Amino acid sequence: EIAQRVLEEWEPKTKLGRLVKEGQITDIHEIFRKGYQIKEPEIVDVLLPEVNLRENQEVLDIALTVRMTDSGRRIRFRVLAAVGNRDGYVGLGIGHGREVGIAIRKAINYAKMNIIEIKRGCGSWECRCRRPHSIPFAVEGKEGSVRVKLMPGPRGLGLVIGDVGKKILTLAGVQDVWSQTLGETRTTVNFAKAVFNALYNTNRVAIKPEDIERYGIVVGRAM
RNA sequence: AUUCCGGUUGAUCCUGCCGGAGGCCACUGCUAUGGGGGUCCGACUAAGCCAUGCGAGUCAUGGGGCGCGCGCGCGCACCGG
Ligand SMILES: [Zn+2]
Repeated sequence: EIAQRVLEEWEPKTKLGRLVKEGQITDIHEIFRKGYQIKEPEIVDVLLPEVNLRENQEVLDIALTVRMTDSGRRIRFRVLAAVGNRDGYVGLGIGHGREVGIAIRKAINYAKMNIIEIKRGCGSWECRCRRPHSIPFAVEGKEGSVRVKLMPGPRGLGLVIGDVGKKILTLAGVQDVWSQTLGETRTTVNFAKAVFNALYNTNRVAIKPEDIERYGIVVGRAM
């Protein structure tokens, strides 16, 4: 139903969209580690239909801003939103507008266009299971003055981190994690971006084939 | 739970302090059915002052006497340990 609807009620404008429509690309993982550019949210609407449910479209922050003139004040609205599948895919976006609906739509579209793969595992001294319920090793991220460090934890220990990190990690599919932070966390944008970059940095660590089995590393979706 | 949130601008990012949110101890406001267990109750200021009653005796198998009942048995003080 939705598959054919979204696939035949849309005409692409890029070669990636053309490939995805004609059917040379079928799985979400074939678009990432080649240096492609993504300019169409329909690509992700097709290769990942889970990012269209309202259960997976958390809005993270709304802010009001001002521009002064010789007449008066012109108001603007900034919206920070996140989208994701709960099995290894997450994206973050910002949108500016004069009304909240415009802002939210633009933010969700930018979030769709900015999506990343992450790795998952156990990693902890205290669980040593091979189930991908957490991250496999400790990682660091930064944006602005905010410095985030994520550490793996055991099962049943749920997301010891602020609310924005809770939401982003829940949408990425992580269930248990410890955290340490520095800087001004009361900036939602930079806190969220630092968590996002910490998650992205799971792919910048060099591993050996043994570690994969030792930690139950999963790239993207599982089973 | 190896956690955060509010506050300096016409709007923003920092630094930096104040506050909120948790636990334990003492005093106190309002209110109060039951049982069990425990190493709780004039310590913080005056180690300031005290009426009254009690908190250290015991030995007759160490000694002499005195009283009470049929040499013997009970009771009292003293010497002595
Ligand atoms: Zn585990």
